[PDB]
Amino acid sequence: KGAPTALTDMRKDIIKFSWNYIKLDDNTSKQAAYVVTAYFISRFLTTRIFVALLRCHQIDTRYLVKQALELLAPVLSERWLKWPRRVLSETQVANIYQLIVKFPDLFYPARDHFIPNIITAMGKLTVLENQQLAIDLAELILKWETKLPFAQREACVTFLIRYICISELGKRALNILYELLGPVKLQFFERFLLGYCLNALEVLAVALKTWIIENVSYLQKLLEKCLQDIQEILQKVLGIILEAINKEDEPEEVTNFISLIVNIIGVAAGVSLCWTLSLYRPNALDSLLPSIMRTFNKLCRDHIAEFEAKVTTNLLEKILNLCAADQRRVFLSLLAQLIDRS
Amino acid sequence: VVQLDDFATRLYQSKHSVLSEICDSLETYEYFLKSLIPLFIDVLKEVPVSFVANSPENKLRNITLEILHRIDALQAYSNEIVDTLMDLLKVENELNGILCMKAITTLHKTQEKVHPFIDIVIEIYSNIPQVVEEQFSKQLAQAMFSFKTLAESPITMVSLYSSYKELAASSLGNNRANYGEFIIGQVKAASFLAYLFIRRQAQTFLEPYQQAIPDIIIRLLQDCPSELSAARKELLHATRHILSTDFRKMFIPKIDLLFDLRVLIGEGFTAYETLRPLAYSTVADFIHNVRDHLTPAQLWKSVSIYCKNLQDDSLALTVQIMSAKLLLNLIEKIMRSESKTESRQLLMVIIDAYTKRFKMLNSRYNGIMMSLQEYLPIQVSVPPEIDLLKDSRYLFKTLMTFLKTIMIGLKNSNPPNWNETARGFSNEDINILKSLFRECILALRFFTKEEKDLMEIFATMFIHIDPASFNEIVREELPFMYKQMLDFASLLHIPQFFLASVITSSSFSGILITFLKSKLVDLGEVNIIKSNILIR
Repeated sequence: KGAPTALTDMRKDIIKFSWNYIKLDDNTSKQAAYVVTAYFISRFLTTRIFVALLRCHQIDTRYLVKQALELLAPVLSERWLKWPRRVLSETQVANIYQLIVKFPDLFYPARDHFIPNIITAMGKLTVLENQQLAIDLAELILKWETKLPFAQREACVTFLIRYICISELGKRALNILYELLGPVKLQFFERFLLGYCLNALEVLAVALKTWIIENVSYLQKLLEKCLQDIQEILQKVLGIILEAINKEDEPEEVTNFISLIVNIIGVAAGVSLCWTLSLYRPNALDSLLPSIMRTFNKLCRDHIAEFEAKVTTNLLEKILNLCAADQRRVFLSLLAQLIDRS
Repeated sequence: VVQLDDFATRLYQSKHSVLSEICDSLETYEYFLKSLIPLFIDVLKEVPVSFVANSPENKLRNITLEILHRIDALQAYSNEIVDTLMDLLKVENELNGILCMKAITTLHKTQEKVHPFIDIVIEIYSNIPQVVEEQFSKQLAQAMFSFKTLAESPITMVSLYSSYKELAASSLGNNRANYGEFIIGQVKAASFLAYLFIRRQAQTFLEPYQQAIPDIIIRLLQDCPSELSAARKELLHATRHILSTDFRKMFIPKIDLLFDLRVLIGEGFTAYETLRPLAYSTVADFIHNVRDHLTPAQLWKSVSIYCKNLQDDSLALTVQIMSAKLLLNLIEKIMRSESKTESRQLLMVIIDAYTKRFKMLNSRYNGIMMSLQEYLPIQVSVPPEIDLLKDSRYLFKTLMTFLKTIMIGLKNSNPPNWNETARGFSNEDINILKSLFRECILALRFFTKEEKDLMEIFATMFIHIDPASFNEIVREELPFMYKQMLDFASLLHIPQFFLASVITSSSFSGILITFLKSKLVDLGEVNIIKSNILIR
């Protein structure tokens, strides 16, 4: 690694030292001659090394074998991949193969038909610390989609959505799932806790990247069975609901049902729902009349002192004061009481 | 379906035509399964024996394993699996019996054939003694796991102890590659002894007619060849489970005599790496759990080898704190022995062994403010990702907790108000107290109630120790403590507690006021932080 210009006659019998130490008997100093021969091949007959590096090994040389392949692969294409394909006919011995079709994939997109079968084996491996390797294999399926570019690709996204439904890294996988959908799902949302809200979060993400109006009528039945994390999911749901309202009578019923949910809150999630409702809809003053009575009891509890809820209620009172401009006398009196408070 | 249309047309050449079509159909229902089961009976009829060939008989096992890899369905399969496992079973036949036992494990996962397979395993274990005399066995390893799995899956009440008598009558006695292949059969016996280990300590008892049960283990840690590292890992986990139940632990103070449980069992460098934090933890809790039958030759051999892991910065971190906690809970046998001064000369080795761990903690502090081994090319394991600042605070917090309980046990080990506060210290023994005061002061540089809690633990260790020999420790380390007290004002709490309403107030205040009269001339000339500390 440091002195390739030392000599060349000593380079002739490196193999007389290194390949002699292949025939040892342990499992660590046998492997350590596979790595020191991978630095020498990667400078300037090389078939027998990398056909045995990916062979059936125990879980002892996990970090040991992987460093011997990553330093070998950029000279391998210089000197084809049937031997990686031949070991797929014979699990735990796949992850050594998977990590070399993970990093240097500039040439890997040649026969990707086995990569689709490996993507089918990726979901079989998804069913643990290898889940991070499976998410890396899930990112490899997005990478192979970025390397190759069928109907199995939509089926692979269905297993990836089920992998997200089985659950950080999944948020990055859901962002990768959003990019893959842009490049049965409503029935999967109807079939499915917090991951089902995340499945509802990905359903609105797939809806973004008319027909959305009739789907909102089905989603109104979905939102009726649903209405913190539920408030965060409804915040993404109201952004999908108001996007179709930005461009009929079904939208008035969904606004009235959420106003009934705002009446059911009168707890803080309805104020969070009303802030999202007033974010892109002009007329909400009818629900704001009982909400001002609820915010007056909320300001009385806030003045007696849930700091995030009181700040949101103050933001709700900030939104209600812009909308009110006939309880302006009682609202200004509580505002002066809040101004006189600590 | 389409798999039957491609296979009936394809019904060395046609075996490759059938196996590639079956592997593609497996990559792609019950009618094709029963049709392939009829084709499997014709495939297993021709050449059922092997004689390890490079011919289509191995490819016949490849298509048979392809039928095993895909999935009277179970009745005709188990009859065919028992028929293939009937011929060429108790000899070196092939690896097809491993695929047959795996198919039998898949069939049993979903009853009379299991009793016949256990009878076939018992006779093969009986014929294993004649095969061992022939070389004076890989199917025995596969039959050991499959039988246990089937028993766990269904019922095992009376036939389990019936095969255990065959397992009690198993192998117990004993070219270089053929001897290693015979040792590979002996390596199969260690995996077979894991089935003897799992039955003997899981839930209930068994046929207890066995007294050489430790003799079949302490022998097998010695003659196990160190090539296969995982063979010794499960053999260490065999003894890790047996030494957890109480009725089997009492058998060990026999002819082992706690003497063959040292580290001449971790032979190879491939086992020297990671099998040592396992080979140390099984003997640390076992020594703590017994605490009896210990001649003081053993008590010295256990207190020596388990502080040469504490001062070893090549093992780990969490196995250094495990090796410290052992010497803490071992004090109840060392202190409660006779007062021959062996209760004191053993406790000062441990206080030395904690002194030489606080010393290595202080070498790496300026390095935080040979530590570069990550630039080495051939990395031999997963590199550690833990930081240095949090765990060094965690090690010092734990080792100061263990240290106070040992120094309370120093209060009772006094030589002939004796044995209460006064004790005789030799000059070879007061020199290791001066390096405990010096390193505990210096290891508070890793800094506030958290560090002020350790200053209570540090000072209270030094209150109850012989105030004729406390006027000597604090006198030599007062010019050293004043130097650390300039850059750290938190260390001012230490002399504040040493005179706070205790038995040292009448002597420490006279030592301190002799010190500050010397620095009285050097008060008008120093800068602020030295003059602030001096009037404090």
